[PDB]
Amino acid sequence: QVQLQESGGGLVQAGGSLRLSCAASGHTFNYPIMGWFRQAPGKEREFVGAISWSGGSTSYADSVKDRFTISRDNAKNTVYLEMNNLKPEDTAVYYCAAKGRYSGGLYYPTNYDYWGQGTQVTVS
Amino acid sequence: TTVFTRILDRLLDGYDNRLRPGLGERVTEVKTDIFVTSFGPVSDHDMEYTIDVFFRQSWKDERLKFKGPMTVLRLNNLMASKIWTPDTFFHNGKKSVAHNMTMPNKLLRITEDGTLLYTMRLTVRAECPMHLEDFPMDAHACPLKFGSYAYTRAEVVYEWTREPARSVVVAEDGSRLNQYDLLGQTVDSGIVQSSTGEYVVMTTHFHLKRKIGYFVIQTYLPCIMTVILSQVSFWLNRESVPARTVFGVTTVLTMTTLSISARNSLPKVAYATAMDWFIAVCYAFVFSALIEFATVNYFTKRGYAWDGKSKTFNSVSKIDRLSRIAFPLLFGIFNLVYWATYL
Amino acid sequence: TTVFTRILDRLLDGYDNRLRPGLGERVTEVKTDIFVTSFGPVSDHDMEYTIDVFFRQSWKDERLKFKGPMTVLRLNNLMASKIWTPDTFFHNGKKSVAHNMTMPNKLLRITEDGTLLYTMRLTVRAECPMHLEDFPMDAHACPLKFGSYAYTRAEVVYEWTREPARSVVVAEDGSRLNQYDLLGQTVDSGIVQSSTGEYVVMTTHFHLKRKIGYFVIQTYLPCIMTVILSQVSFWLNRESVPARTVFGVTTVLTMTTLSISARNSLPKVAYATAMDWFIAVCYAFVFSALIEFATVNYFTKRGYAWDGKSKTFNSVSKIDRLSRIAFPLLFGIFNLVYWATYL
Amino acid sequence: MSFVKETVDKLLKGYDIRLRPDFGGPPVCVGMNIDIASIDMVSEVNMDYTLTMYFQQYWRDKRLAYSGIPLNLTLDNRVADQLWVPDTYFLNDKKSFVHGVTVKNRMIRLHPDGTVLYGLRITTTAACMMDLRRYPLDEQNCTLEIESYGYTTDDIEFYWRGGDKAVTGVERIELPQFSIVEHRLVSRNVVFATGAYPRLSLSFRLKRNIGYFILQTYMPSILITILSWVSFWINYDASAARVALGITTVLTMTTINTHLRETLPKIPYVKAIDMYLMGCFVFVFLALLEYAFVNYIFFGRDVNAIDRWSRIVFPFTFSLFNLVYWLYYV
Amino acid sequence: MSFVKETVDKLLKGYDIRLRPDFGGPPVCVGMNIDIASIDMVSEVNMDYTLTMYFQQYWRDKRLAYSGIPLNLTLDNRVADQLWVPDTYFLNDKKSFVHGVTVKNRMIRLHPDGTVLYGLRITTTAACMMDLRRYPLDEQNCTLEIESYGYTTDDIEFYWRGGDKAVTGVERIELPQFSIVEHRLVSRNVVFATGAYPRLSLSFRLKRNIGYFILQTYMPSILITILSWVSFWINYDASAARVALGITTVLTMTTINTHLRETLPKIPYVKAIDMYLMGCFVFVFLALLEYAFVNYIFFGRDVNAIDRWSRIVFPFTFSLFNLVYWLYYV
Amino acid sequence: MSFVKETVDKLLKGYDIRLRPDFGGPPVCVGMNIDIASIDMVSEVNMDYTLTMYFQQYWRDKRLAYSGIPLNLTLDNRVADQLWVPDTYFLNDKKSFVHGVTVKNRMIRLHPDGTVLYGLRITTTAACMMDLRRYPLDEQNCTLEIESYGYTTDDIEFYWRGGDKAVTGVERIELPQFSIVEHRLVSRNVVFATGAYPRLSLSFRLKRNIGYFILQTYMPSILITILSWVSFWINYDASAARVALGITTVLTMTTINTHLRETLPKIPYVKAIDMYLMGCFVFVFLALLEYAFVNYIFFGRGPDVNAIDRWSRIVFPFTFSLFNLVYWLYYV
Ligand SMILES: *[C@@H]1O[C@H](CO)[C@@H](O[C@@H]2O[C@H](CO)[C@@H](O[C@@H]3O[C@H](CO[C@H]4O[C@H](CO)[C@@H](O)[C@H](O)[C@@H]4O)[C@@H](O)[C@H](O[C@H]4O[C@H](CO)[C@@H](O)[C@H](O)[C@@H]4O)[C@@H]3O)[C@H](O)[C@H]2NC(C)=O)[C@H](O)[C@H]1NC(C)=O
Ligand SMILES: *[C@@H]1O[C@H](CO)[C@@H](O[C@@H]2O[C@H](CO)[C@@H](O[C@@H]3O[C@H](CO[C@H]4O[C@H](CO)[C@@H](O)[C@H](O)[C@@H]4O)[C@@H](O)[C@H](O[C@H]4O[C@H](CO)[C@@H](O)[C@H](O)[C@@H]4O)[C@@H]3O)[C@H](O)[C@H]2NC(C)=O)[C@H](O)[C@H]1NC(C)=O
Ligand SMILES: CCCCCCCC(=O)OC[C@H](COP(=O)(O)O[C@@H]1[C@H](O)[C@H](O)[C@@H](OP(=O)(O)O)[C@H](OP(=O)(O)O)[C@H]1O)OC(=O)CCCCCCC
Ligand SMILES: CCCCCCCC(=O)OC[C@H](COP(=O)(O)O[C@@H]1[C@H](O)[C@H](O)[C@@H](OP(=O)(O)O)[C@H](OP(=O)(O)O)[C@H]1O)OC(=O)CCCCCCC
Ligand SMILES: CCCCCCCCCCCCCCCC
Ligand SMILES: CCCCCCCCCC
Ligand SMILES: [Zn+2]
Repeated sequence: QVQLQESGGGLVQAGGSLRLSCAASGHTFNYPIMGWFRQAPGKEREFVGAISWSGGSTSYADSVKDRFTISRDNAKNTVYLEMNNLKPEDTAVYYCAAKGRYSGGLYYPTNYDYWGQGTQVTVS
Repeated sequence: TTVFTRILDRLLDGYDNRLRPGLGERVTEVKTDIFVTSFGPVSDHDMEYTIDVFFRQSWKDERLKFKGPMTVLRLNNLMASKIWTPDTFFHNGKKSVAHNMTMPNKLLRITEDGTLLYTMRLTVRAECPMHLEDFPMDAHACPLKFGSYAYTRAEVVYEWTREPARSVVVAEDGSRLNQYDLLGQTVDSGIVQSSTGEYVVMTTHFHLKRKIGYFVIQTYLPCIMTVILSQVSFWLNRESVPARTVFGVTTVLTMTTLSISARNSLPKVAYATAMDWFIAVCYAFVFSALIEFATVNYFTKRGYAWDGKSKTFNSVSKIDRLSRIAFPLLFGIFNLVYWATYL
Repeated sequence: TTVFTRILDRLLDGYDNRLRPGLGERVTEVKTDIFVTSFGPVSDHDMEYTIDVFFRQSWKDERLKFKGPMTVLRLNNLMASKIWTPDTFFHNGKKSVAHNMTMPNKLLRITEDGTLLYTMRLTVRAECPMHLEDFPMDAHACPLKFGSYAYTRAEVVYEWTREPARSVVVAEDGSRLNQYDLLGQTVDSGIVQSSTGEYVVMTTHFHLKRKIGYFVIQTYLPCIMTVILSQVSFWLNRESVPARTVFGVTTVLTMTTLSISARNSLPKVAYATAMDWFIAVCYAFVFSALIEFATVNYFTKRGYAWDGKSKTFNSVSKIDRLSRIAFPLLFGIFNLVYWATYL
Repeated sequence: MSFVKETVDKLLKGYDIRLRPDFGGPPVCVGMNIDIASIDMVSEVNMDYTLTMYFQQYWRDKRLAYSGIPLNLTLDNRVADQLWVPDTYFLNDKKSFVHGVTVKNRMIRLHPDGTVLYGLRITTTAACMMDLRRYPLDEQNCTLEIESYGYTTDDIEFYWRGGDKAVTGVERIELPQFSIVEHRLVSRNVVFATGAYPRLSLSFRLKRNIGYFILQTYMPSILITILSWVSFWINYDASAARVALGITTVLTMTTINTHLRETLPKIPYVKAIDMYLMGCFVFVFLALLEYAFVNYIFFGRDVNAIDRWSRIVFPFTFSLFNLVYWLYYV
Repeated sequence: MSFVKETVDKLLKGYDIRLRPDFGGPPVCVGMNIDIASIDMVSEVNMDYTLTMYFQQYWRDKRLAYSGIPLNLTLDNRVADQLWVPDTYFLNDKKSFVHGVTVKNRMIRLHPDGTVLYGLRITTTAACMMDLRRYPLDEQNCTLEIESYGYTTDDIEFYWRGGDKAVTGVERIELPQFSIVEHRLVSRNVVFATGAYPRLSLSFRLKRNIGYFILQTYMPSILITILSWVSFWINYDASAARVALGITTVLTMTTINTHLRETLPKIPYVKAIDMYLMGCFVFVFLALLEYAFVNYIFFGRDVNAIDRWSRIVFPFTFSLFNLVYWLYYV
Repeated sequence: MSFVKETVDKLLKGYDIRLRPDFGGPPVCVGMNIDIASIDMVSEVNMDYTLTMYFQQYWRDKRLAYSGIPLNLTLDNRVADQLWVPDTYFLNDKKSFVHGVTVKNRMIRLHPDGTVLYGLRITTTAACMMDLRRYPLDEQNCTLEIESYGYTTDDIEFYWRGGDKAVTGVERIELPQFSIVEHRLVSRNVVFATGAYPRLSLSFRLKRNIGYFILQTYMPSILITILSWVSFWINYDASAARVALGITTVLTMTTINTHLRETLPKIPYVKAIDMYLMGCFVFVFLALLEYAFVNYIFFGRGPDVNAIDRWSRIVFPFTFSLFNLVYWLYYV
C-alpha cells in the first residue's frame, strides 16, 4: 500500500506563488506515477498534472500549463507542485494521488488507487 | 491408377473431421511409440533439453474403411489434414518444432480395416527441473510427458504399442550429450486431473549423470594445490616477512581468481551447491594461513635470520610447528568428509 | 470510380502468371536500381552486414496494356500477386525480411504502355567474407549480388536503370557503422555459370575501412607503455633483487592481462592477425627483460648497494648498460618495421 | 453419428463471427481461470519473465445452444476459427505464442445451454519492472494484466472463475533465484480516452534467495577487508611487506568487483551490493593510505600511535559500517 | 443481431478495398495518435531501441456510412481485412510485429458518419543513430518516422490527431539507464523527384544516468591513481615497496580498464570514458617512472627534492586534468 | 505464348499429385546435386553446423512430357505446389528453411522428355557429433543425410547426379576456424523392419587451424613456465625475490587458464588444451615448492642447498622438454 499526505497549502494573494509537497510512504515503486488533482467547491475533481518515476516526464492540464510545475525526489519520496501566478479560479482542494504502472490515462481519477487528504489553497 | 484414385476421393465422403472416432460410443484408443534419433543437448542454465524423435501414433476409425486392390493407402498431406487425428501435445514442452523440409515430415497410412498409422518427425524442447545442490556430482531424471490437450480419459486414452520399456527406442548413436551420460529411461503412464477434467498422460524419464572429470582438472585440483601452496608458507623461516606476506596475500588472490571463474560456469542459481562449499572452505583455509603468519610475525624478536655458520637467533615458532600439522590434517579431514558425502 | 474498377477486372482476363513476358519470343529486360536507406551494422564475428534498401525493378508486360482516363494504375497487394514478377534473390543473402508493417511494404504500378514499376522495402543480411590478417588495419569490399533464381540469361536479363554508378544511391545519413568508414561503392554486372545454366548477376561492392583509433588507445598504447616499463628496470640498481624481480614478473602479468583482453575484441578466428603478432613481440620483449635481470643478478657479488657517502661496491652491470640501449632500439626498430608494413 | 454432425452444422449455419453474443444487449460475462505450468526465466537485465500457462475462458453463447445431445461436445480445435471468442490479450506481455505441436494447443468444449470453454496453452514473456536498489536483498512484484482489446465494459465483463481458486499451480512453481511468497487476483475497470475496459490482474510477490550471495559476494569481501588490517600488526619498518599486503588486497578487491557476474554489470544503476563492495574498497584503500602516514611520520620526520589506534578504529569502524548497512537494507 | 448483421453485409457488399476513400477527390486526411506502452531496450551496439505502442489511425470513409443504428460499431478484428486501410509504414523500422495472443491485437471501430478508427498494438525496433563520443555523458535523440508507402499529398494527408496531445504514455517509459528529457511531434511533407509524401515524426531525447559510472568506473580509477602517489611519501631506498606499489597500481589500472571493456557494450571508437581511463593510466605510469629517476639519480650518480616536488605536482596536475575533463564533457 | 499456354495447361489438366511418376511401376530414380553457397557456422557447444546450398532434384515424369517446343520451360515457382515432388528430407537437420526474398527461392523447369528439375535454396542447421578430446588439434567429420520420409527403394531410388561431381562449391568455402580437407559422397540403402530406404550422405572432413592457439595458449604458457625456472638461478637467501617470482607465475598461470575458459566454447570434458595448461600449472607449482625445500633445509635443518638448485637447473628444463615431447607425439 501507499500513504500520501499533502502539505504547503494556505492563503496567497492573486498573482503570487505557492508550493505544495506530497509525502509518500509504502510501496511507492508499485505506484510510480503521481498525479495532482483539485476539487473545486461545487465541481468534480479536475486533473492538474502528473509526473513519472524518473521525473524527466510530466504532463499538465491545458489551463494550468505554463504556470504550474511538478518535480520529484525519489530519495525523499516527495513530489512538489510549484504554483506560480495564482488566480482566483485556482482556489480548490489540491489532492495528491498515486497510480499503478498499468492503469490507463492520467486524467481520470478512477484510475488512481491511493489518495491524500488534499490541502486547501485559496487565492484572494 | 484409376482404382486407387477413386478410393481417395470416396474416402472423405460424408466424413466429419470435427468428431473423434466413436464419438459418444466408446473411448478412442491411441497406441504410441517413440524412436529417439538423438537425445540433444541439455542446458543447465535453461533447465531444458532437446530431443529429436519419430513420434508414432496408431488408432482406428471405422469411417475410413475401404475395399480395393491395395490393403494400405498413403494419404496426401492435404488429405491428412482433412481427417481427425489425435491432438497430442507435450505437457512439459517449451518450444517444439515439426520439421517441414523439404515437405512436411509427416506420413499417414490407412489399412482397409480403418487403422491409421500416423508418424511425424519432431524436435522437442522440454522442461527438466534440476536440483543442483550436489553439483557437479548430481544426477537428474528429465521427463517427457504427452497426452491429449482436449480429450479426457473418458474420450481418448493413450497406450504403448508394445511393452512400455520397448516402446521408447533410442538410437545407438543418439546421445548428443557433452556433460552427461544417458544411463537409461523408464516408461510409464498414468492419469492427471486438471481444471478441465482427467486426462491420460504418457511419461518417459531419461536418467542422466554428470561427468565430473572436467571439474576435477578445472576447479578442484587447482583449488587443492592453491591450499597446499598456502601451507607451504609454514615451512619458510619466520624472519622472511616480505616473502611470507607475498606468499599468503597472493595465494588469496589466486583463490579469488579460481573461485570467481568456478561460479561463472555454474548456472545462475541462488543456493549453495557442493562446489560452492568446497570453494568457501578452501577460501577459509588460505585466509587462515595468512592470519597464522600475522600471529607468528607478532612474536618474532630478531629481524635477521640464522646466518648458516653458528649473537642469539630466533627459535622456530611453535605456531609454525603446529600449523605444519594442523592445517594439512584439517584440510585432509575436510576432503574425506566432502568426497565421501557426495560420491 | 467505375471506369477504374472495370479496367482492373479486364487486365487479368486470361493472364497466365506462370509464363514470363515474351516467353519463347524474346528476353525479358528488367531494369533495377537500389536506394540504401541505411547501411546497417557489420558483424566481424558472423562476417555479415545488414542493409536496408528500396529495391526497384522495372519491366514490360504487353499482356497488361490498357486504355482509359488514367495513364498509371496502382495494383493492390492481392492484384500484384496475380501477375508475373521477376524471381530476384540475393546470392550472398543469409536471411532477408520483406517488411509487412503496417501493410506489405510493396508497390506495383502499371502504365498504359504495359510497363510495370515494382518497388519493395527490404532488410537484407548478406555474407561478407573477411580476410582479417591485417586486423585492425584491414579493409574489405562487402558484396551484394542478385539475379534471377530460375531464369537464365536467355530468358531474363538484368540491367541498371541509369549509369551503373548512379543506379545505387546511399542516403547521406545512411551510414550506420561504428568501426568502419564506407569509402564508396562499385556497381557491376556480369554472367555467372552454374549447374543449371548461365545467369545474369548484378553486383555491388561497398568498400569499408576499419577505424583504428580505438585499438590504438585500448591495445597498442598500453602494450607499448608496458614494454617501456619493463625496460625501466634496467635503470634500477642491481642490488635491489626483490624490486627488479617484482618489476619484471608483474609486467609479464600485465602483458598477459592486455593480451587476453585484446583478443576478445578480435572475432573468434583460429589464425593469427596483425594485432596478435604485435602483442606476441611485446610479450617477448617483456619476457626477455626479466631474463636479462636474471643474468645480471648471476654476476652480482655484494648484497649491499652503494651507501651514498663513499669497503668495495658492485659496479654498474655492463649487461645493464648495453640493455639500456639494445632493448629500446630493438623495440623501436620493430615498431618502424611493423607500422610501415601495415600502414 | 450424422445426427451430431447435423447438429453442429445447424449451429454454424448463418453464424456471424463479427458479432459478439447478445450484441447490443447486456455485456457478455467472461470467466477466466489459469493453470500455471511454470515460470521459466526472471531476468533483471531484460526486466521480464516467461510464463507457460493453461488459459481458460468461459462464456455463454445462446447461438451455440443445442438439444438432444446429452453430452458436452469437445470439438476439433479448428472449429474455434468459426466462433466468436473474446479479444483477450495481455497488456504487459512482450512476446507470446500459442504452442503448436503436435497441433495447436487449443480447446473448444461446448455445453448444452450454450456455455463455451475456450482453453489455450500460452508461453508469454511479460514485463516486470524490478526495483534493484536493495538487490540482492530485493523483493519484486510481477503482474499479468488481462484486458479486452476492443470491447468496453458495456460489451464485455471479466471475472475470475472460482474466486481466489481461479489460478492454480503457483505452489508448484520453483524458481532458481526467487520464492513465490504470495499471489493475488484483482478485478477492476480501467478508463481510457475510448472508454472503460475490464481488467483482470494476476500478481506474484518474489523474494530473492540471499544465502547464496553471502558465500559468493559478501563473505570474500569481508575476509579481504580483515586481511588488510594485518598490516597494522606488522612493524612500521617492514615497508616491503606492508605495501605488498596493502596494494595486493586493493588488487584483490578490484578483482572481486570487476568480474563478479552476480553484480549484474549489464544493469547500470546503483544497487545495495554496489554500495557494500565500494564500502569495502574504501576500507582497504584507507588501510594502505594509513601506512603512508606511518612510514612518513617516522622517516620523513607517534609512529606506533597511528598503528596502535588503527588496530581498533578499523575493526570498529567496519563493524559500524556493517551494522548501519544491514539495518538500512534489512 | 440480424438487423445489424444485414446492415454490415450491406456496407461490405460492393465495397472495393482497392480504392481509397474519396478516390479521385480531395486527399483522405488520416489522423494519428500513439499511446506508448514501453521502450523495452536501447542498444548502442545495434544503435536502435524497441518500442511497444498502440498505434491508432482515424479517417473518414463515406462508403462505410450506416444509418438507423445510434451506436459506434465495434467489430471483430478480422473485419479489418475487408476494408481499405492506409499504407502507413515506419521509415526507420528494423523489425516490428503486431501482437497475436490471444487474438491479433487489432481493432476496427466504425461510426455512423463513415469514420473509421483503426488501432494496432505494435512492437517495433527502430534504428537510432547515436553519437557516443561523450559516452557515458551523452544525450541521445531517437525518433520514429511514419510515412505513406505509395501515396503523395495529392491522395493522403497525415496529421497528429490532437495536436501535441496526440502522443500519450510518455510518463510510462521506465528506462533503467536513461531518463526521457523531452519529446516532440513533427508533421512535414517530404518532397522528392516523384512528388511530396506526408511524414510524421515522433522523437524522444534521452539523458544517460551517470551515477552508475561514478561508482563503477570513475571512483575506482581516482582511488587507484591517488594510491600511486603513496610512493612519493616512502623512503627512496625502499625499492621493493615503491616498485611493488607502482607496478601493482599499473596492473590494477589495466585490470579496471580491460575488464570494463567486457562489461560495457563494446563501442569501438574513442569515448569520454576511454579518455579518462587512459588519463589515469598515464598518471600511474608516470608515478612509477618517478621512482626510477629517483633510484637512478641516487645509485647511478636532490633525491629528496624530486619526491618533494612529486608530492605536489602529481596531485595538482591530476586535479587540473579532472577540471579540463569535466568542463569539456559536462 | 499462345501455343505454350495451351501446352502447359494441357499437361496439368487431370494431373494427380498424390500419385508418383510410374505409380505401381518401376521405382522412380531421383538424381540429386548440391551447390554449396557457404558453411556459415560450426559450433562445438551445440554440435552442429549451418549450411546454405542450392539443392537440385531430377526425375522423369512422363505425365509432363511435351513435344513441339524446342525449349526447356521454366515456370513460376508456385507451380511446384501443383506437381509431385519427392518427399526428401535431411535426417540430421535441426533447423532449416527455404529463403523467401524477394520470392521463394525455388525453381521448376520442365524438359520435353518429362524430366523435372526442382531446385531449392536451403539454409539448414545440421547436427554434427564432435569428438573434442584432441581439441584444438582435432579433426571433425560432419555429414548431411538425405532420405525419403515415406517411400522405400521399391518406390524411389536416390543417386548423385554426376557421380563425384554432384556436389560443387566446396573449394570456395572459407571458415575462420577450420579448413575443408575432403568431402565424400555415399549412396546406400538403409535397411529397417519396414524395408530398404534410399540414403545419400555428403560428408566433409574439417581440420582445425592451430595458429590462434599457438600464440594465445601454448606460447604464453611455455614462456611463463620458463620464467618460473629463473628462481633456480637466484640465491637461496633471496627469499622475497624467489617467492614473488614463484607465486606470481602461479597467479599468471591461473589467469591464463581461467580467462581461457570463458572465451573458449565451453566443452565440459578433458581436452588436449586442458592437459597442457594443467601440466604447465604443475611445473610452476613444483618450481615454487622447490624453493620451500631449499629454504627449509638451510634455515630449518641447517642447525646441499646449492645442490638442489644446481640440480633443479637441469631437471626442470629437461622434464618439461620430456613432457612436451610426449604431449605433441601423443596428440600429433
Ligand atoms: C502482410 O500483411 C498482409 C495484410 O496487410 C497479409 O495479407 C492479408 O492476409 C489476411 C489474412 O491473414 C487477409 O484477410 C483475408 O481476406 C479475405 C478476403 O476475401 C477476398 O475474397 C473474397 C472471395 O472472392 C471476397 O468476397 C472478398 O471481398 C475479398 O476479395 C477473407 O476471405 C479472409 O477470411 C477468411 O479467412 C479468415 C481467417 O482464417 C476467416 O476468419 C474467414 O472466415 C475466411 O475464411 C481473410 O479475412 C487479407 O486479405 C490479406 N491482405 C491482402 C492485401 O492480401 C499478408 O499475409 C502479410 N504477410 C505475411 C508474410 O504475414
Ligand atoms: C503488486 O502491485 C499491484 C499494484 O501495482 C497490487 O495490485 C493491487 O492489489 C490491491 C489488492 O491487494 C487492489 O486493491 C483492491 O482492489 C479491488 C478492486 O477495486 C475495484 O473495484 C472497487 C469496488 O469494489 C473500486 O472502488 C475500485 O476503483 C476498482 O474499480 C477492491 O475491491 C479491493 O477492496 C478491498 O480493500 C478495500 C480497502 O482498501 C476494502 O474497502 C474492500 O472491502 C476490499 O477489502 C482492493 O482495494 C489494487 O486495485 C491493485 N492495484 C492495481 C494497480 O492493480 C498487487 O496486490 C501487488 N501484488 C502482490 C502480490 O502484493
Ligand atoms: C591461527 C593461530 C593462532 C595462534 C595464536 C597463538 C597466540 C599466542 O599466545 O602465541 C604465543 C606463542 C608463540 O610462540 P612462538 O614460538 O611463535 O614465539 C616464541 C615465544 O614468544 C617464546 O616465549 C619466545 O621465547 P622467550 O621464552 O620469551 O624468551 C621465543 O623467542 P626466541 O627465543 O625464539 O627468540 C618466540 O620465538 O604460542 C604458543 O605458546 C602456542 C603455540 C601453539 C599455537 C597453535 C595454534 C594453531
Ligand atoms: C640477455 C642477456 C644475456 C647475457 C649473457 C651473459 C653475458 C656475460 O658475459 O655476462 C657476464 C659479463 C659481465 O657482466 P657484469 O658487468 O654484470 O659483471 C661484472 C663482471 O663479472 C666483472 O668481471 C666483475 O669484475 P671483476 O673482474 O671480478 O673484478 C664485476 O664485478 P665488480 O667489480 O662490480 O664487483 C661484475 O659486475 O657480461 C658482459 O661482459 C656483457 C656481455 C654483453 C651482453 C649484452 C646483452 C644485451
Ligand atoms: C594512425 C595510426 C597510429 C599508430 C600509432 C602507433 C604508435 C607507435 C609508437 C611506437 C614508439 C616506440 C618507442 C619505444 C621507445 C623505447
Ligand atoms: C553478515 C554480517 C557480517 C559482519 C562482519 C563484521 C566483521 C567485523 C570484524 C571486526
Ligand atoms: Zn576476468
